[PDB]
Amino acid sequence: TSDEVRKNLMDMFRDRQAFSEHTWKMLLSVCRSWAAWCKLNNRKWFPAEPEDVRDYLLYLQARGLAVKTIQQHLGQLNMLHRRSGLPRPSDSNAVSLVMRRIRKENVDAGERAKQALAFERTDFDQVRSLMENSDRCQDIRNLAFLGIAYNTLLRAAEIARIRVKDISRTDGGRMLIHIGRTKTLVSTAGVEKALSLGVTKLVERWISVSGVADDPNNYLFCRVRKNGVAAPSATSQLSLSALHGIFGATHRLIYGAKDDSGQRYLAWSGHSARVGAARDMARAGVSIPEIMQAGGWTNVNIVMNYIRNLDSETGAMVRLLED
Amino acid sequence: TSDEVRKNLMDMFRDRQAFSEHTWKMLLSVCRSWAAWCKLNNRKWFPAEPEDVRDYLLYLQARGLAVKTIQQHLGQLNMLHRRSGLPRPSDSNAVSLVMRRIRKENVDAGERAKQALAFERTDFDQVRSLMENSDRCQDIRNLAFLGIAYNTLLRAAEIARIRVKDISRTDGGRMLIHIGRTKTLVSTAGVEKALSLGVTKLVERWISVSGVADDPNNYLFCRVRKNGVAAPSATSQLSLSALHGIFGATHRLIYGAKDDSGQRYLAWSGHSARVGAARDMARAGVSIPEIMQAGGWTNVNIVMNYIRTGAMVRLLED
Amino acid sequence: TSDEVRKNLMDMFRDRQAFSEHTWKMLLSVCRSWAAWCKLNNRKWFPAEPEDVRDYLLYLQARGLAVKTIQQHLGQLNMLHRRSGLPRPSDSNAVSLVMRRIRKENVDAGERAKQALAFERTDFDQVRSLMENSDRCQDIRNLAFLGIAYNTLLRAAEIARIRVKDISRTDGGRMLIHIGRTKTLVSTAGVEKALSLGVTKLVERWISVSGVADDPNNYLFCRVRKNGVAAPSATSQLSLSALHGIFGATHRLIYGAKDDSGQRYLAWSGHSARVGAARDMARAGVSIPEIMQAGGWTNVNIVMNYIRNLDSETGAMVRLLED
Amino acid sequence: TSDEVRKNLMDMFRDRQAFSEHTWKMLLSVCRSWAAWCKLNNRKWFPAEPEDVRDYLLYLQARGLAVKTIQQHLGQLNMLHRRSGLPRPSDSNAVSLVMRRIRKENVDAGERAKQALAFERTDFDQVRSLMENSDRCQDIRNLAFLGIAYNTLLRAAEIARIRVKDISRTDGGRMLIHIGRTKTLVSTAGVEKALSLGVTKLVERWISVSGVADDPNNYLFCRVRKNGVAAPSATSQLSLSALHGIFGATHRLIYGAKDDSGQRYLAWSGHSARVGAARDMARAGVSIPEIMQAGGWTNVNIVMNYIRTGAMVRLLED
DNA sequence: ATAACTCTATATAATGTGCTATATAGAGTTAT
DNA sequence: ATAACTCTATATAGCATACATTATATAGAGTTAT
DNA sequence: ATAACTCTATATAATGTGCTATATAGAGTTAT
DNA sequence: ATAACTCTATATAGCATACATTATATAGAGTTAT
Repeated sequence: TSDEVRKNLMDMFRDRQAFSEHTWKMLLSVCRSWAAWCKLNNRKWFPAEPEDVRDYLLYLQARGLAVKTIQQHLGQLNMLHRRSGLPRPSDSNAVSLVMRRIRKENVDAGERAKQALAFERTDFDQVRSLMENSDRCQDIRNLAFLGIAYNTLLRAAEIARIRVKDISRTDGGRMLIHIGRTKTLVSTAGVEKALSLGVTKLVERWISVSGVADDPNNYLFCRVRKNGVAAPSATSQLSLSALHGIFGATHRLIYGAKDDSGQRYLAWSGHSARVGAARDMARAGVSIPEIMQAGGWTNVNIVMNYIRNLDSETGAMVRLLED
Repeated sequence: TSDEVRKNLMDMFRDRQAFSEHTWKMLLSVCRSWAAWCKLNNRKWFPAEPEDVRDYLLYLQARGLAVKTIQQHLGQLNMLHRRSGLPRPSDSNAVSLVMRRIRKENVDAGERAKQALAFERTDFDQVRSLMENSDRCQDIRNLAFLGIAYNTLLRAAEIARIRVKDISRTDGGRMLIHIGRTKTLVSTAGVEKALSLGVTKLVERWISVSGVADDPNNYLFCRVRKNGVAAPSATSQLSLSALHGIFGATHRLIYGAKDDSGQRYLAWSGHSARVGAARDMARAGVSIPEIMQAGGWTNVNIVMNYIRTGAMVRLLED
Repeated sequence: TSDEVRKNLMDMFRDRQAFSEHTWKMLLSVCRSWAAWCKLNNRKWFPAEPEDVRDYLLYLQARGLAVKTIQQHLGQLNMLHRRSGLPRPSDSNAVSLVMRRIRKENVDAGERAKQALAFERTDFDQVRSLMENSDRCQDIRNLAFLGIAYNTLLRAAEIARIRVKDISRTDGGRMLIHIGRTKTLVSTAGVEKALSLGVTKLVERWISVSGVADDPNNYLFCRVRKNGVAAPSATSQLSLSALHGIFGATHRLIYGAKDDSGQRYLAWSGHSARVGAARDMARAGVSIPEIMQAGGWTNVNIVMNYIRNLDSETGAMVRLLED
Repeated sequence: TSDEVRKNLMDMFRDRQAFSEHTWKMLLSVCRSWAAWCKLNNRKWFPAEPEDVRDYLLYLQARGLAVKTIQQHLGQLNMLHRRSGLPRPSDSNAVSLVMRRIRKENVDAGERAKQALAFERTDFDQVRSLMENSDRCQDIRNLAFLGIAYNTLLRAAEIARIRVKDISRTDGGRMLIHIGRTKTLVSTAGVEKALSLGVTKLVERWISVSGVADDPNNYLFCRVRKNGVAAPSATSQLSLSALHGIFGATHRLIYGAKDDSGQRYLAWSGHSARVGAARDMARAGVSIPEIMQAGGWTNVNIVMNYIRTGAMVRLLED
């Protein structure tokens, strides 16, 4: 079915906007890896043979990769074949059995899904107690950022996407922000966010120095060069990669040099403040709805994963036992 | 074989009644639209060719239609085919992928599935405070309808199906409405919707002045002519466009005539009370399970967007 | 596949205790009906042809039978074929479509599932206010019955199955009864039931007159002949059919002669007292667990169908509206 | 072909690890029992003949085995076959129907699936009031185990899998136990079970006197010898028969030696605390949803029989 | 002449069984 | 030269559409008892 | 010699993805 | 003769196992550091 398959991949290329760029990136990434392994192991990479895919999955595990990562591989390989008319590796008894086995084997060696390191009020006040005083342009900007981040629980991409026009001024000069936190359709279109007398002051400065207010198609956050000189733009926002940096560079300021070699959530990442505001909100007995919403989350099983080591969430059994 | 297909479809038309009348209306509406696009481009309408279907869908999207209508067209084309015993247009990559792309391209340019303007307690109470005083038959009917809509959360289509024989009472004197079929259920079990003492009265007055109780099998709701005379029927229902107009009329009453925009949902509509009651209940702190039994829902997902605090500014301001 | 089918039905006959006698009865009943219709309509009854089964289902509906009844037919026909190696009528597009259609059509003409006519406290006191005084042996017995029935919510079959040994004597001479209300395995084995100072007195008499206490392998309830003379037995209980009669004969005493011609729950049936005690228990805000259990019910959707026209159960919306 | 079958099964043995070790133990235990019955009656053990399988099942039932064991045999025989790529013995009327008949015949003669004797709060409190005072290592271990069992509702198999590295604290100073795999779940997500301040102490004392914290990857629980010396290990777990004996020993302590009957559940067992805690929670009025999060259950059915009032005598006595 | 529909069309939003018992009218059975 | 990014590519955590109907939304054109 | 296991066996009870983003170390890019 | 059933057969309301594992229950036989 070479002509069938040819037609299929042309279909795939013609309507490639059917998937997100990130999806294609991961697809490409898995194929390069699978292909490179087939080459090294003398195997045909396309179509993929059950037995070869199985050996690979084990090679992935022996590489000490996580279950969820091995899934992404299988997943990408399955889609490739499903999208080129060939049988999916998953629908093979040897790949179904081995994934199952590897899954069980890994969870039984302590495979732990990780999450972001909480950036809670305790850290906000702390970093605040360390920078509200500096005249450093990148220090005032970075303070605003973690101010917005923490206050609003907005996704990093949403903080970047922001523009000066998107900012209002409420009760006692408080601030508000017309946003958009939904990959649309049956959801919301936007949401509007408000600040506190605290982070409203922090941002004020950013505005004051950045001088960004000058061209309102401008974005609130912009790069700040080594001379401590900002650089507005209405056509370019700060890279997610940078926002992640403000978080990491900040953990370092307080905790210093990368830690316990090995990686993954060693410092605060872009989701830390959301993971942080959540617990705090839960720690003041707020509401899961007030929260779930407060962060735009739609299907709770995640928020809960965040507030799980908290005493509020201990469980009916501990309640009973402490009569 | 073209022979089963002639049969499979003939077999479908034989028991058309297994499907909503509105399912047929859309199937034929779609086939019409499609066959017309095929006739224009010199293409075979059936069986559909994946590439033809894909050009059609892109044509729709170019016509500026909603992602939801475009999907409606595809789903009808998929039912025709599948129930024919053939393979679904969606069964091919050209179609599968193009759809995703149209959605993605549309919803990444804004587009959102809208929802009706909410009709909540405050709205009810205001309309009632004004209409309560009318001795007009239309007014008494409309008010009773608006109360049931909001009280029960029933869909218009379902309220129009209420026959007099369907009402009963709790011992407390509250009206009970038996509900057979619904968008989400068709059983001899059905539901029993309880009205408030206030809404029960509103209904009682409507029955009284209308005479719909003359025949138990008469529909609860009917037309009332310019001379104020009702027009009860056991065979014909008050029309779906009528039930819709009660909602826009009422809204016209309080806020006046609607925009020149030609947009949808500029006033209340058949779904307004369902959406609004849904959240009045959220606000009231009702339990999602309860909010669910209200709107007869069986999952917990529409409930969810119908109502998407200052919790953080409060935590920060100490 | 005549030899295959022959083998299949021999299988069916060999292990026929695989199903309850009632099941076989209904099977036999449906086949007789289906067969008689095929004869009258010149059709082969076995195997059943989609088109013929479909015509039948419609004939069933035009007979004005209920949806649930038509299901029982299809159901029995499906099992026959499934249990003789032939295709099930259900797996045919014409029988799937027509059942669906007939279902919808019937629910849209007012097809109402019925249930038992409640035998609530109000009726107990009433009938009690009318018989506690009679010296009639069948009147004292019948009073005990509705006493047990109502108090315990036991299934009719359970009341019949009772034996004198199965009765104890608690706080202030109250009575108790070791029962069994489960078609076993992962359930209970028995349950023990207690009476009130009321129905404990009522039953006492039964015991006194019936003279049943004389041979404890005896059953509490026994037949009472026209001379008003009881007849004990340790090997024969009162027929469910009789117990149903005590209920019906009783409604008549209060409401007289069968009613509104047409049938189904016109008087109290064997389930009336359970349907009755339930609402009463719910009307005193008892508990669904206290109840569901009180009647042995395991999966709530039914108890609720019983307490649905009650003001307690009105719904969050009426609560809100009455602020 | 006999050729796929040789492969399908070879393929299963290759990745035996996809299944619980206990799944293999039973598969082989069953095949043993079956093959032995086949050898005795001059029958082919594989592939199984429906009629042979049916005689086997009736043989088991004649041996007086439980409906549940008989089903275990059939289910193992069905897995062998199905995972072989062949048809299941259960796939034939002879087998399907005989099973139903054995159940029906058995459960209509009494037979009930038993459940462990309950170990509730009162039982915990009593055992603790007595054992609390022991300075003995065994006693300190057993008490800490019994507390976790009851607190967490975890299965023994799962508690035996707790490694020191797995414990953490709430800020309140309560022990948190991370739970990877369970009878009902195998994910890198797993659960975090919180102990009470009281049970945390009990655990702390056990860790302290045992030295299991010498190696984070050491299992929480281990053997303690006659001389009171523990025996921590990162490779070997305290045995399932040991965990079971803690329960019977404890019970022996309070009520003395068990009947001569040879029946099951005459004393507490690995499941006792799960059953009892389950109902302590019912009594306490806990919410089934909550009772569910307790015992990690995802449906709502076992919860239900673990605890099967005088409501009517109260309504009647006025 | 018109209020108040109804109809028709396209456009778009919203949502989720198989075995056993029970009810009941009828026919049959016994003892009074 | 580097601070301060922006990109790349991979590891992994975190969602969200697709199916198959069934209904609503609403303007326009026709209907009928006044 | 033995307490306190462990093992082995049969017997029996109990229960429930595919696409997109994010994290992060690295390599590349500009302006200071 | 009938009251008082018991059976039959059908209409219909009301449940509850089967799948495929994965675990527990527990006695007996062996193990090892004391």
